[PDB]
Amino acid sequence: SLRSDLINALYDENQKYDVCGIISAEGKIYPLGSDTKVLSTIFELFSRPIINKIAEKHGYIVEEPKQQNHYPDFTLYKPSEPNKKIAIDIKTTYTNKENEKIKFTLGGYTSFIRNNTKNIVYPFDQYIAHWIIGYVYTRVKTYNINELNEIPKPYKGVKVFLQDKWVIAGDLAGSGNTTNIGSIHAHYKDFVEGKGIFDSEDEFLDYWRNYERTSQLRNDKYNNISEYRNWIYRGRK
Amino acid sequence: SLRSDLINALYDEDVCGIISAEGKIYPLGSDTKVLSTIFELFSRPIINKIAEKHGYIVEEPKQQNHYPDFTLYKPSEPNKKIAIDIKTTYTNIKFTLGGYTSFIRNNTKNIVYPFDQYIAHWIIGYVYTRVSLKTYNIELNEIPKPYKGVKVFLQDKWVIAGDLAGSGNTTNIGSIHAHYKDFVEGKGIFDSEDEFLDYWRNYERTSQLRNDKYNNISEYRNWIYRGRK
DNA sequence: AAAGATATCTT
DNA sequence: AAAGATATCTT
Ligand SMILES: [Ca+2]
Ligand SMILES: [Ca+2]
Repeated sequence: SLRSDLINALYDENQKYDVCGIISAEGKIYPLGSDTKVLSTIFELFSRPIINKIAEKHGYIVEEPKQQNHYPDFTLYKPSEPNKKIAIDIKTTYTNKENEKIKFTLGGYTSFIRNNTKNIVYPFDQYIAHWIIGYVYTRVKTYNINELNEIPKPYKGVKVFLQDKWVIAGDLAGSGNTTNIGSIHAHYKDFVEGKGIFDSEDEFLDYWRNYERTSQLRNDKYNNISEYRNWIYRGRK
Repeated sequence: SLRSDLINALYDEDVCGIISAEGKIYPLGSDTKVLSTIFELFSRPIINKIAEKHGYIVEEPKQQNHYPDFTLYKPSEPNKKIAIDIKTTYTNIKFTLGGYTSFIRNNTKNIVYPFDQYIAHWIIGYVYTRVSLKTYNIELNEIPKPYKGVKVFLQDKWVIAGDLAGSGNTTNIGSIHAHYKDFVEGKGIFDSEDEFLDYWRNYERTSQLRNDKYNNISEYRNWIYRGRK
């Protein structure tokens, strides 16, 4: 499948290469800082050619957002079937020590999942899968080409997984003012395996479509999956 | 001085990719998210070089949502610290200049050292003009750059601050909306840093609230006449 | 505009 | 946890 091939190619590339700096055309190399804003940019850039290669191998077109502030990082589709599009989005978080619990912010809950054309490259309904490539890294002068192995890398270990967004979605927000879905707070294994909390993608969608932006508003409705299932039991009242 | 040396070093000092230790190069994306990361990484060695030359220790933040990107100080003068923060935008200008509800209202909020320890707050602002999914080999000249040209300036934060917010839910100060030249020259709107700070320390978050207080510099000045009521 | 998206972190 | 910072762009 595209999905096993992509997984395999990402896992592989991640093991065979370590990014250590940005290079100028004149050949000066600048090292990397160890902030997730640097590492998410790097990981996104490192992934693009792999997605592209595996996509070509299966006849999919890859499109990236033309405008900024649009989901997804990559839309793949076969020209023959334009309405069965796949959304791939890259997410990153850090760990201080391998094997700690991690969590991701999984995108806004008030944009495309509530309004089919808000902040998304194609209408939401044209997508049949939303995959998350998640990167987890353990956080840890200019140089010349002759020094590539000498530059200190700003991370100790990097792990990557591909999983469906609904599968790893949690029931608490990942951010307040920017209203993001929070993922499960779990070990890396759990993301790989897909040990989430929702039973279907329909349940995930109904929960985040009806989630209220503040706890004073949520106090009356639901604040987690068990209160949501009770709320549903009783007739959404 | 440190400031003229840094400005000279920045003007004096073109990135086309990230490189792996194995020598494969991955090209650069087009979003400002990519380029803000690149211009910060580009400036760190410059800043550190100049700083060293003038006897200043440079410190980056440990926590990821703290200001500033670089704190510079002589260990002999620790309440004469300098804040340098890198800001980026594109042209096919205005900058967002940081929150107005964190350290300017609360001395230790989201800042590496207490706000009172800093004697200057410089902005290095990069402006790039907007214009591959293959990897390259150490082919550098064949790699497409995602930008057509880049300009940089160093200026004091108060001189280029505007009077309209630069963002809504993340409550940022907006700069003057001006030509590159005006930022270089420092053709701002506030009379002093004292006025810049009092305007932003009392700026209300929404238009509702603002409509009974002030929305721009003329209205703030009239609010001062009124007795800050 | 002014308001709210894009992504992730900190307490 | 919930809420609000970090940076910048879009409508
Ligand atoms: Ca994305
Ligand atoms: Ca900064």
